[PDB]
Amino acid sequence: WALTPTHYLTKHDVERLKASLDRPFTNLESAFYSIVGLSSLGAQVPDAKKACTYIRSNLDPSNVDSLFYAAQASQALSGCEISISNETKDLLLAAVSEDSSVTQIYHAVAALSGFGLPLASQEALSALTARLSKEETVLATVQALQTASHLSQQADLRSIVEEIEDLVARLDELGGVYLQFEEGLETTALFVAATYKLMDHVGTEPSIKEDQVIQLMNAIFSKKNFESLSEAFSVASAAAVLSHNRYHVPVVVVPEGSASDTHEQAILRLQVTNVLSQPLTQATVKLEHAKSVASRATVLQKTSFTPVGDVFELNFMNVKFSSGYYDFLVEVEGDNRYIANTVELRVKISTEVGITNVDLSTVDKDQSIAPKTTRVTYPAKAKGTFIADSHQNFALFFQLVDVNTGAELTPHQTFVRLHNQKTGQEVVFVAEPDNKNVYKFELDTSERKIEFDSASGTYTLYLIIGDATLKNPILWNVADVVIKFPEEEAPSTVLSQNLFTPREPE
Amino acid sequence: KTAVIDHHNYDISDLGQHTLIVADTENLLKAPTIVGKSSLNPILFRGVGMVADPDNPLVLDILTGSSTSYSFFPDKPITQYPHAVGKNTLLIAGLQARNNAR
Amino acid sequence: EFVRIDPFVRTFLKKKGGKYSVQFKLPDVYGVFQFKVDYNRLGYTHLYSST
Repeated sequence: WALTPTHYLTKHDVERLKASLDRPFTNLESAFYSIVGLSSLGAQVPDAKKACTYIRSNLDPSNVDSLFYAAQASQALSGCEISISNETKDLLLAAVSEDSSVTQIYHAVAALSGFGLPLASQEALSALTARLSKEETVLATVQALQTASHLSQQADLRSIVEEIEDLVARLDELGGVYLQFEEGLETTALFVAATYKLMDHVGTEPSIKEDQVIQLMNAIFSKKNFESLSEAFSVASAAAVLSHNRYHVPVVVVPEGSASDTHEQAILRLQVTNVLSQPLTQATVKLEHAKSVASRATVLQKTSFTPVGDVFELNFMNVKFSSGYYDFLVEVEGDNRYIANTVELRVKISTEVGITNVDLSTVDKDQSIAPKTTRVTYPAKAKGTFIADSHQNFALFFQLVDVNTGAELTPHQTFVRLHNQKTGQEVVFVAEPDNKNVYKFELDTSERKIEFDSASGTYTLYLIIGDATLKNPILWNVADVVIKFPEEEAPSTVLSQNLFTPREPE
Repeated sequence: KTAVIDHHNYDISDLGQHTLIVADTENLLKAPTIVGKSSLNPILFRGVGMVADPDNPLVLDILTGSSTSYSFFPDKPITQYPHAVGKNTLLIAGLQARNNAR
Repeated sequence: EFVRIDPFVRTFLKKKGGKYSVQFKLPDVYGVFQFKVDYNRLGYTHLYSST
């Protein structure tokens, strides 16, 4: 089976991430992280003019880090022009060198692209590739990918893109469901953001397999707490690129509320959203087929969902689902960008059980007397005492049917509990059907003694009936029975176990 | 794959399988050194039932399942007799070794 | 308890003077007896002492 998305940003998670981004600033790095995370999510800064003044005031024109963070933050702020000197231009062009790390190249290139300064993109790539021939680490490779998402397409980015098929093999796979780097959450999120930003700016579809991207996003969202501002920035950028891009939009499909009791409604509703929980309002959805788990035969097919506001909704009141589990195949259609657009979901139809025609009876174990029977019916408790001893045996026969349809039922739980009214000891037996689906129970005191421990007395008799599909589980006090085993000679030796108990002159 | 099942005290928050059980504090052992001297609201359990071997006297039956609960394969019909049924189902059990290991 | 093989005497130790103590007359029977204390209660540590 193809993998469905197991983790994403819910409507709540997107808002908690927005809260985890709207934090006070403490350095240009923090303003960069917050502003660019919000803007990646599409959220705004209320005080953008003040944030711009903050970037202006904190901008050191002599420090590469300050220049990078200010450039990208002011590009993220509207109308936020900032004075830049020719010495800053020379500094940024000098930082792009073989005498610098790939990280320093990244800062210098993103500063130039933020301010809007010319760059010898092919020569910048020559330095990038030369340094990246030593700095073959994952982080430097990701920063080279982001550099190539700033370098002109006229640069020979082929040798940078070829690192993607290396990194994808340098991912560690947590078993069928997740893919991540060992460098963890932030590196995975920034790698996904860099890969998509790069491929969208170069204008080629990413080479990563869609199911591998599904495992990568499952790994990114496998943790829902993002501690530093940089973790929130990275995760927000990854959610942003996976929200809206030219190539791959992950189709979240989930049931609205618990799909467990729909027999109260006989309506199915599907949420169909991206990983920001935005509904794909331009999608279309259909039930391709529904099968019964009890037979694996189909029941319904080729039937379309309708968009009804946010959800896609399908009426099926007209098809008479019996009690059971049913699997619906559903597909999401429309924009060819959709991935994982087909989902198999497990719906459950519930019912209520009618117990009827229960006959409670006793028989003289030699059959010299005809059977005595008392008719009973839930909830009516049986009247008078019934005796099961070395002469008379005792039995129950009862029938369970669906109250609505009258079909046979075979509930998962159907236990008979005899509760000793004095000692409070219980004995529990399981009743089983015959081929006619009539349940029968008999008590033969000469046999069950090993169950009762031969404890004679009055027992309250209960029926316990219930199932995962049953809306209405029964615990009925049906009768009271006195069970008199032939007398044990010495109970006390077995009862010994209760060891937490509280001369003179003449 | 087995679970504790309870069709009468499953929590409203259950996923639809009747296996998240609200264990009543009436079942909680009468031993405040173990369970704490203050009163407790109902407690949520979701896991595998276990049976204390009657052969071992030292076993501490700390939290029994409900009289209605039992342990079985939830999907598969009850051909065999359950491993645990009724108040015999233990959700939490303790041991006090003779060296007083716990 | 005061034990030879089976217990000959069993009595509650009174809480007195910061200690647990009892005064009693030894049985009519000579032998190698043992004093025992066996405070086994649920959840408390099993205390065993013998002299």
